Amino acid sequence: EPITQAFAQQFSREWIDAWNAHDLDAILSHYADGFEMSSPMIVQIAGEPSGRLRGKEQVGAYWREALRMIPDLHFEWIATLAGVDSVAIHYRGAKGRLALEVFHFGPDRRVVKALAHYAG
Amino acid sequence: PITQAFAQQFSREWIDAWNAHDLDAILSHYADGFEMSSPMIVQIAGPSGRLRGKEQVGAYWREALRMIPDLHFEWIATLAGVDSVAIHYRGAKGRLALEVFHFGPDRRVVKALAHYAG
Repeated sequence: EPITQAFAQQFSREWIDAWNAHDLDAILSHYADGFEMSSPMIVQIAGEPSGRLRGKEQVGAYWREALRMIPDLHFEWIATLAGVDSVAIHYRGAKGRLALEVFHFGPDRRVVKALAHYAG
Repeated sequence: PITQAFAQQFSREWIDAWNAHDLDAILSHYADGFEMSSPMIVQIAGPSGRLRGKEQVGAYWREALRMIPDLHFEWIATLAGVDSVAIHYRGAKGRLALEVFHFGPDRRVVKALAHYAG
């Protein structure tokens, strides 16, 4: 059974809402221990040429600071598309960038790997 | 990392190749031995949803073009990640789609993952 649309939509609505609520515990609840995070923002900010960070402590530290610095952070959900073991959430970012985040899920239905993409 | 200039040009190329119904051109963007996943493959081929290589994957896309001879992809957006590009488009029958492309050292696709709206 590939990722169901039931799941993809409900995941998307909770993930968007968790970010919009600036509720880091809620956000992190969707992720597996040791999840991998890839983002152009990691290259730039974290100073990691690979653009990768791993785990809730390490990735959470950045997100915690994002919420602190961007106190009225808000994402607009545009679309969700389902793949085999992944969901892609297309949304408009906190500063108007267009975003497309791919989430790969593990056995427990939590995100084991996420990759961010942007334009604009 | 991938640049925005690269991503947008790649996307123009990929959408155009599909809209020209040009299997050779489509495949020219991919590395030999590339991997591709799609929830369509799960259904047809039967869990990973994966095919590999230009022989195997080309067969499938050859069949797609034969089944939908007036296939047209309406481009919606292209986004850049660290080693990947995401192309969002309206595909066959107006279904929204997304293809994620991971690139190798010669700027060709080594891994691609299809996603569809429902």
